[PDB]
Amino acid sequence: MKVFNRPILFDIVSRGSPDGLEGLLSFLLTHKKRLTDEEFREPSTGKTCLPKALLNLSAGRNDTIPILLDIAEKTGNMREFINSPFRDVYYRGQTALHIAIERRCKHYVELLVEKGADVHAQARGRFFQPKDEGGYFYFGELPLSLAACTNQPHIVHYLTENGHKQADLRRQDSRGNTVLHALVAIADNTRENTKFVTKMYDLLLIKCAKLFPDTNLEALLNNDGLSPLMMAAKTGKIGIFQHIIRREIADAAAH
Ligand SMILES: O=P(O)(O)O[C@@H]1[C@H](O)[C@H](O)[C@@H](OP(=O)(O)O)[C@H](OP(=O)(O)O)[C@H]1O
Repeated sequence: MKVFNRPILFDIVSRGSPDGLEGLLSFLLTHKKRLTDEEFREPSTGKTCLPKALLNLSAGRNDTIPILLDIAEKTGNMREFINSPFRDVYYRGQTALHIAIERRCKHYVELLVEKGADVHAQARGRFFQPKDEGGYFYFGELPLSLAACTNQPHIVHYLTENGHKQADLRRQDSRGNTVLHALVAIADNTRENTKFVTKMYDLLLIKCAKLFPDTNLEALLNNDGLSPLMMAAKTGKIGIFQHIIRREIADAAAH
């Protein structure tokens, strides 16, 4: 019947036309193909049509997204489809969830986590000099650390509190950095930055203590052997450094 290939699929998805996907499920089942197959991924990056959809929004929406996820499910492919990684010059291991978070799409984030997105997928930075030139924007690799570092408390709440699959607040990336180290990494000592970073830091610190009363999140060490406080001191992050100190002092005064 209707025939689908990569340029056709990507045309439909980049325009955001749900009607264009009529016939695709039947096509995939009849020809024994999957949306993760090489023929339906961008050769240069590894993107399936899912990242393509998320990068092509109209008023924040692309109605092919729910349809593609359903098609992936019905072809026994849902997990692989959702979590299929891609790369560019800056990161490898990027997933659809990273895109949905970076584009601030709360609804798509929920949809993807509900249908089995890897809440701990790591977008690892790429470098081209012999010592990491830091050409990429570092946010701690993980979806939770991305949400935190981009000032999205609702997504932070969702990712840690949802009933399907929760991001672990204690998680560490490839540098050994927890979300707290990541917040320190992105701190730049400007007023609005210092304001959201300290608020996010405390929200996560308190939430960790509540869930794991035995556990002090700001005690966990990165691979340099540094706590967030000490990383902050070493890297000149004055505003967050000072806030952690006053908070530590206030916390002892409480008891
Ligand atoms: O400074 P705060 O207190 O952290 O407030 C956040 C700020 O307004 C963000 O710009 C916003 O993201 P949007 O631009 O997408 O609205 C976020 O919404 P969120 O919590 O729903 O992620 C707010 O929480």
